[PDB]
Amino acid sequence: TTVRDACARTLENTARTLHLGASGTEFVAAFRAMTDHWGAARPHDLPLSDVSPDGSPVEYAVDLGGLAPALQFAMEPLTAGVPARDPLAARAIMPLLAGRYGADATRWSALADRLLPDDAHGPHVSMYGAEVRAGAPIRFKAWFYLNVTGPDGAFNLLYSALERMGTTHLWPVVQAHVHRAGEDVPFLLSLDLSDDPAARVKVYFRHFAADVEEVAAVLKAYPGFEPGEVRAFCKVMMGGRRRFSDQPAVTCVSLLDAQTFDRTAATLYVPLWTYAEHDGEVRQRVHRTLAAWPEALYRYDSVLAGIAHRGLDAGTGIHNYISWQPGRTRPRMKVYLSPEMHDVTPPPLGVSQ
Ligand SMILES: N[C@@H](Cc1c[nH]c2ccccc12)C(=O)O
Repeated sequence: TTVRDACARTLENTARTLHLGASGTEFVAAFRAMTDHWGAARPHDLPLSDVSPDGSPVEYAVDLGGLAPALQFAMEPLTAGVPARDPLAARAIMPLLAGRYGADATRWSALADRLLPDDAHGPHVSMYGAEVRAGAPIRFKAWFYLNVTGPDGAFNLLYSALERMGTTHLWPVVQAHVHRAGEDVPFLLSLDLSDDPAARVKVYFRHFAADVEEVAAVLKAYPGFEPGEVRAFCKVMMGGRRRFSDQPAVTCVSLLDAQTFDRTAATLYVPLWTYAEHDGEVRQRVHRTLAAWPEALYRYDSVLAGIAHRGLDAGTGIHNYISWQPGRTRPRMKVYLSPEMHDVTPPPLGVSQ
């Protein structure tokens, strides 16, 4: 079975489980269009991907709280038998989306010569993805790697991206997000490939060797990130650990000209495959953190069952991340899951890194 056919089946089943209706059908078609370029590749025919830590080139993400269900995937453009840092596939997928779906390429085009270079220093140069909510149009996204000119270039490359978008006046937002210089580091730049006012430019940061208190101190700048609640969530999802000792915590911030009190300015991502014995333990932690919301846990259990393909206690690697954002009355959480086309229990930073 090709990678594209196997993941399309899982994605369609997940959409059906979520009752996405016709929106789900269109979403599967978009996934197939974006992964056509993988060709006839089976899993071993593609280079190891950064998308999931086991090297799988797809990640599924499910909103757990939303009244209307909302499904997302991320993937890596890859050429069968070519190293992942080769930029051909990433350069081809933007015009594909622009032409087939009207996706906005104007920010992408302002950046692509710098962020998708011929000879990238890092092993990966892009991810792309899509998100759909029932009854609403699909929204596409691109992620660029801020290490493509070398790890020590991440801030300079980000700043140069703001130069090209005319948004250097937003640098103070980046600067303020860094609390521990050298350990709070930007590593991805994401573009919503839409031309409307809701479209966001987001910077993702790693927080290396961070205590839960330091992660909460980063996030308290943003509306609704009460530090006590952030610390408690991290601790539950870490099984009581207080420090991100190997795999870094991740945050992202939207770069905006003003505060936004819909509480969409920032997100917390807790990595799940290095701080537990196996995915059964992770599932128990999810049941603990979402105890107050049985509808969310029923949705989570159902989606996990459609994506896992072995006993949860065999190792880690099915759960990649859980994300957390404050809401009006309750937190907004999503789970990020791997199809595990390769080996159980990936190492910190993933097999490709
Ligand atoms: N797997 C990569 C990229 C990635 C995929 N999904 C993510 C969600 C959040 C942060 C990063 C990612 C990483 O952990 O860095």
